[PDB]
Amino acid sequence: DFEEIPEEYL
Amino acid sequence: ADCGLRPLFEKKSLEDKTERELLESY
Amino acid sequence: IVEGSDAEIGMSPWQVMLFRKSPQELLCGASLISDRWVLTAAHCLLYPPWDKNFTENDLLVRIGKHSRTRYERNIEKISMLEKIYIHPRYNWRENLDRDIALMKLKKPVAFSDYIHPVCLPDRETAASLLQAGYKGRVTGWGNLKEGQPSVLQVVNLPIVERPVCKDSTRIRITDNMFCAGYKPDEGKRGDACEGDSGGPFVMKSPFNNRWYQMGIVSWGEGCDRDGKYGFYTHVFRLKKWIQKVIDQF
Ligand SMILES: Nc1ccc2cc3ccc(N)cc3nc2c1
Repeated sequence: DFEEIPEEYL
Repeated sequence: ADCGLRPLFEKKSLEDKTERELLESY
Repeated sequence: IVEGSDAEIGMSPWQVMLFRKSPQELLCGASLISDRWVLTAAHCLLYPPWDKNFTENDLLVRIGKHSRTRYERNIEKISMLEKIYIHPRYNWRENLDRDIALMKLKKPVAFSDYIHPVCLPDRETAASLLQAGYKGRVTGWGNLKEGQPSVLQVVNLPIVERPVCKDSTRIRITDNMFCAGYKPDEGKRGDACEGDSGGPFVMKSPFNNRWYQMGIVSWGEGCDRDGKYGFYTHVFRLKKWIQKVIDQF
């Protein structure tokens, strides 16, 4: 449900 | 040191929509 | 938040979102107390009865947010955690006594119009403000009913006398908690709800006009149920512990 966040944060 | 003073409110001397409710309860 | 309203932009710049990495979900609220430290409820991270035991690598801290679900591109800041500290005497077995935890960020966030720390109370601020009838403010992206908001919600609630807090529940209340909310007769409603835990209960000092965090959303029995109240971790009573850990490293 949440918008995808930038991959550098994961 | 700068804690608790909101850039968009206290710092510009603007009040939010319901903070008076809090102050009036004191 | 039940029976609250949409927060204004920049209204609660210390509001932090605890975000699970996989699956992507809102875990809890939290607050920014310095450029490196975040304050939340211990039960947001550690709660054995439900096999909840999150470590630093399981979580992300999102600061400066307004929209619950949207990635607010040049507004919010997402931080990784370096270390989580849970109160050594947090009582998850019985009543969530000393429900508090500190999280150290991997690196400092820069303050902005949307990101700014809240003050921790000193002895006298706590003494002057923590009084029955005085209203504090609770914010969060939690459920609207016992469904989910699109934007940060806010509700102002009165602190309730200790006797009525203890008489509304079978749970043993300690000095490290206070409860807040409207009584059934008062007509007004409002309460925290699922997803709001760990968030700040703040009050604005009439003496120096600063916002202080007096409590942490801890627990409740249902949400906005008549004759029931929200319980909050008493931040000042645990400030000695807070200072100790930030001093240690
Ligand atoms: N005042 C509050 C504070 C925290 C809360 C946490 C909750 C978790 C699950 C659930 N079903 C209801 C909850 N209600 C709360 C009410």
